[PDB]
Amino acid sequence: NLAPLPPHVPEHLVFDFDMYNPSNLSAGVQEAWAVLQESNVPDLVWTRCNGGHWIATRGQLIREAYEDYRHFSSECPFIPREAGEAYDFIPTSMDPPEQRQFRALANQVVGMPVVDKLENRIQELACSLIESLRPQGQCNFTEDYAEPFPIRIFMLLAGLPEEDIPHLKYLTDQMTRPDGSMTFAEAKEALYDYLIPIIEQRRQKPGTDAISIVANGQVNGRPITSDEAKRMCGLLLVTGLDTVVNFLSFSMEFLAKSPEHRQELIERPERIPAACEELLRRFSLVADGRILTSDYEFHGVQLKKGDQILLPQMLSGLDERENACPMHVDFSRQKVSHTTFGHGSHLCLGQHLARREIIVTLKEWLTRIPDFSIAPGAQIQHKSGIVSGVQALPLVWDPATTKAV
Ligand code: HEM
Ligand SMILES: CC1(C)[C@@H]2CC[C@@]1(C)C(=O)C2
Ligand SMILES: [K+]
Repeated sequence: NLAPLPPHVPEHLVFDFDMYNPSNLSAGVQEAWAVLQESNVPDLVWTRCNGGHWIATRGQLIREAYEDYRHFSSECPFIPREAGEAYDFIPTSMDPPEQRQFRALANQVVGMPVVDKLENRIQELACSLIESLRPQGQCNFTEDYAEPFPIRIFMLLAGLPEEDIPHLKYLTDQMTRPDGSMTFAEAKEALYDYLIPIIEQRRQKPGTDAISIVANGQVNGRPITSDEAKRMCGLLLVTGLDTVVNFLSFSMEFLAKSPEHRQELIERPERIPAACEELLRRFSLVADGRILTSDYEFHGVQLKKGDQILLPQMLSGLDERENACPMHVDFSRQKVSHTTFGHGSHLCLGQHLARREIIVTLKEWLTRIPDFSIAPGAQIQHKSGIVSGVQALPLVWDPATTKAV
């Protein structure tokens, strides 16, 4: 329902948007959120949904807030408030200066140097997965590629058994798009229940995997603690199992519906990197936020200490103030403005791995299956939350138009 309106919030700024079930979801999740950018909606609004919280609707305010960590703290980054309070992953739940020291360590397992260590396996997996599907002329993209590709790469990197994916994927989804069976706190507890023993084992008998590296790592010259390691590894699981997985489906859904855009990349493959960037803007999918550390007047609005504010990374690039004709996909768009990977000191550290997985997927897919479409009569459904996604994506194609490599 709707939580009572705090006395410091003026009635004209109330817009009851539900980030976990937006009213215009049928038109597409990005379109659902874009309602916040209509001519009749203020730059900053208050929603009584999910306990009550502010929402910045424009790239300008979103960027500004992510830059000002003194006023907008990451200590409580998720909505509902109970989820934000329970959230303690590292380095995301910390503000500078303390946060910085952990970014260096994290970068050792998800940064550019880790992309080169797995460059070959990434290539091989994408090709093998796609070739296996090619002759079928059909597939359920979400489960047949979107999930297995990024997830298997992560599990390999982290040295975890593939048979554990179903369980880990369930827990992760409860922290971003809960089905109601588990509170964030419960999902977090379960994730740690899984990680604690593995961290202890890899600290006594270190390995070359991501978990061993973090567990036996150093932060600004001193040994990382078991607790810190646990909180960092938790974030790695979540980013490994619920980020690229969702973005790939949005991208393929669009490509299946746009023969002209597929054609463009087939005739001009060198434009794939640029197309990846434009797709990251058009189909941005993350939305978390911060908590006010004190009373603060922001753009004429009085924010009270403790107030939660959602700063949708998704909205910056969809904002027409940032990009003309924002809902249109233009691979030749001049300045692709967006905050899909975040903004401020918490800028995504795994963006190099993400882009590689995306670019490799587009290249190797169009190479083998250049002509495909959404299954006849199929109605694609999306889902909204901290990270948005696609429920299912049935694709079809004529095997005769495919090429085996
Ligand atoms: C398209 C895929 C991805 C998107 C859209 C994405 C987006 C983001 C965003 C929005 C943030 C900042 C959140 C905040 O400020 O509270 C972030 C942080 C982070 N991401 Fe990504 N991410 C993606 C993939 C990944 C992957 C694959 C990894 C790991 C290999 C990863 C690792 C991280 C880490 C470690 C942080 C936390 C950095 C910090 O808090 O200092 N991300 N990501
Ligand atoms: C908001 C995010 C996308 C960012 C990385 C995974 C995520 C869900 C977090 O908890 C941090
Ligand atoms: K917290």
